[PDB]
Amino acid sequence: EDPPACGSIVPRREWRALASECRERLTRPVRYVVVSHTAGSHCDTPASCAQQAQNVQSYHVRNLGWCDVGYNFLIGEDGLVYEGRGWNIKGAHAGPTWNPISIGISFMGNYMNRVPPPRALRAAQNLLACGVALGALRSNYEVKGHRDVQPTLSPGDRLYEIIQTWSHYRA
Amino acid sequence: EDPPACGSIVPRREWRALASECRERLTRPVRYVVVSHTAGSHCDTPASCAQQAQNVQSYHVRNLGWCDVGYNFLIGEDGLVYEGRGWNIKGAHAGPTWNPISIGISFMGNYMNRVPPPRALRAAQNLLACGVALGALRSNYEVKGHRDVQPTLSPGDRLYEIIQTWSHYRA
Amino acid sequence: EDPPACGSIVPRREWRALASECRERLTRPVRYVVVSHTAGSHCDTPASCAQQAQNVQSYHVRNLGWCDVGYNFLIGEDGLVYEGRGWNIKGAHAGPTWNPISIGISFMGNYMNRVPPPRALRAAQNLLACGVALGALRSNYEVKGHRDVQPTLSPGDRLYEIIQTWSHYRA
Amino acid sequence: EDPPACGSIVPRREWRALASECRERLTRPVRYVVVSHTAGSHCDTPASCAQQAQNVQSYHVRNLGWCDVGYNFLIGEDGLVYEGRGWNIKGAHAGPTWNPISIGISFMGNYMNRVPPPRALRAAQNLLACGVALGALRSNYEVKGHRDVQPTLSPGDRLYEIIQTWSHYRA
Ligand SMILES: CCCCCCCCCCCCCCCCCC(=O)O
Repeated sequence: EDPPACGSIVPRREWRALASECRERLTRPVRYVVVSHTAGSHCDTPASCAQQAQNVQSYHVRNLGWCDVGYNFLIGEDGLVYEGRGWNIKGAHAGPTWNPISIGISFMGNYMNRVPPPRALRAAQNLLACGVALGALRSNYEVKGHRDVQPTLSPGDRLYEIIQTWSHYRA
Repeated sequence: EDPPACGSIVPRREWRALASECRERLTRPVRYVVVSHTAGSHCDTPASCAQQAQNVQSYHVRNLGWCDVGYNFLIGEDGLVYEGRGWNIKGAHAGPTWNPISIGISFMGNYMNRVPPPRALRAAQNLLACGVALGALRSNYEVKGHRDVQPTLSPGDRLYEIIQTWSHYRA
Repeated sequence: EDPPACGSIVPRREWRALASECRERLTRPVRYVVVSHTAGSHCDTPASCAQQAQNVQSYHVRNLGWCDVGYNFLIGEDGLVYEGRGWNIKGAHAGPTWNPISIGISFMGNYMNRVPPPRALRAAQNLLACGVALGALRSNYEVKGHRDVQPTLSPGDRLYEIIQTWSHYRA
Repeated sequence: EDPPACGSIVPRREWRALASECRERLTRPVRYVVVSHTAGSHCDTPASCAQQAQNVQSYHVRNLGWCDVGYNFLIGEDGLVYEGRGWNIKGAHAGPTWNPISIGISFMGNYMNRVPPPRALRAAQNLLACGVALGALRSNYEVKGHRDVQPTLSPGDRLYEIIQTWSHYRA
């Protein structure tokens, strides 16, 4: 409840995910959200994004031998969320301490030198309130930048700068 | 016991490192070597590299609350090697899979667009040879890029292209 | 040209096993390994363990109606691995979710209040390393207690405790 | 991912070996393997074959004044490999020509009028492949029977005929 919805996420089958092999569960309501980037190419259409989400997965599963793409959800510059490991499965995105207690969402692109467009930002915002509404995320969830829990440049200077201002951001 | 056997590393205390509190050990002889870059700025004097080593440790220890700098050794463009957690102590540089069974060496800089100078490449090779000589690494140890084991651009394209040519490189 | 190498196993006919009727194949390479005990009488002679294997197979096939012994491999305290369904055929040891995606090995005996002697531990670990060598296991494979994937005391408190220390264990 | 040793060798300490005193290093990769019998009592349980290694070692050490058991490894009718001098400590099993250029393995019992069990033979073949894998034995290695290289009836007639069928055997 409320039955109304969450909605507007591209399902795995629809971007043609390879089947996941992951079996580890997050405990809902999940306290933490970690915001990463692909550091990769971005994509501004559902056709390229679905392909991009695909490439990201191919890296993690094929090259790295992982169970599935590492993130719970991915965000496109086309303004749409891509189902990754989803609300219920532990991602592989922020280390053995943050993985079991957070949702990892990754913007598809390199935001060291670019700001992700407004619609990508809206998509992430709506995805998170989506999560609250479902009970997947605590009403007072905390948003962390990837670099805050792991040594890395992601989510990129520009993007890290933007999230730092979000309501649910925590030092 | 007679002096003839490798060495010349800038010791922790010399670069002024904070006391490590990491207790977790590796098992010699170690099979795997993971090459990373700091992804931040670079330095080309013992002056600046000692300082920079300090910065990287500060971030991992002060910001991330880690027991020590995540790397086992750092490589400066001054051509010197900076003692991180060293041969014996499990670091935090490539995930719960690679960390207990590798030695993480990080070049201080960003090699997406730039190559480390010869003296930096020699410092790192020579270090490895020294690790073999000591029985800290296997005689047939394997080198991998960060990006071969974790999803990241590290250790930067240019540097990645070089480690790939190494005698001990195995993707 | 044979398949190399790897490890030593007591064949089906050597422990006088009934012919298997199982046909459903596992998809190589397998990501998971599940460790159980049989909660059966234990054994410490080659002869006494071949006998126990027959008893366990006998229970599975005659009373449970399975196509063969449920386990892929069994372990005796005699230090020997007994071949069950083997690397290629799906076992019945861990519920319909895990059976299609795992290798189940089972230590013959009850491990609530006993330890398996070091030789059984060695065989089990070598069996696994050799599953990897063959490409029947993945290199980044993961071992799980039976109790981690089903509500059961299996593989016994003592032995569960033991297998938590393994390189490859993921809860 | 993962330690430690192939061929599931019973370590010297587990059979209660008196401490070794040998020091002559063997020059791996070793070209020859030499197969013998002990001409001693045989044994069929890991307990009786511990005792028997012990009995052989004691003869060599206490009686013959040797630094350690003559054999690099011993093979039991229990089906296990008993560590003697190992891969790098040059053995005393085949005399001044063969000791420095072969690895010597001995089956525990007399094999003039009987054969060792299939598991005993499996364990040796395993052991050998575990040797090549370690770069202890060279890939293209030759196997000789004790008699091919020394005036003795060892390894026993029945055991001799079997090893002549080994892919790697050379008269
Ligand atoms: C292929 C997976 C490697 C796992 C090695 C564990 C089992 C021991 C070896 C059996 C197959 C690979 C041989 C190399 C093992 C060397 C380990 C060591 O020296 O400590």
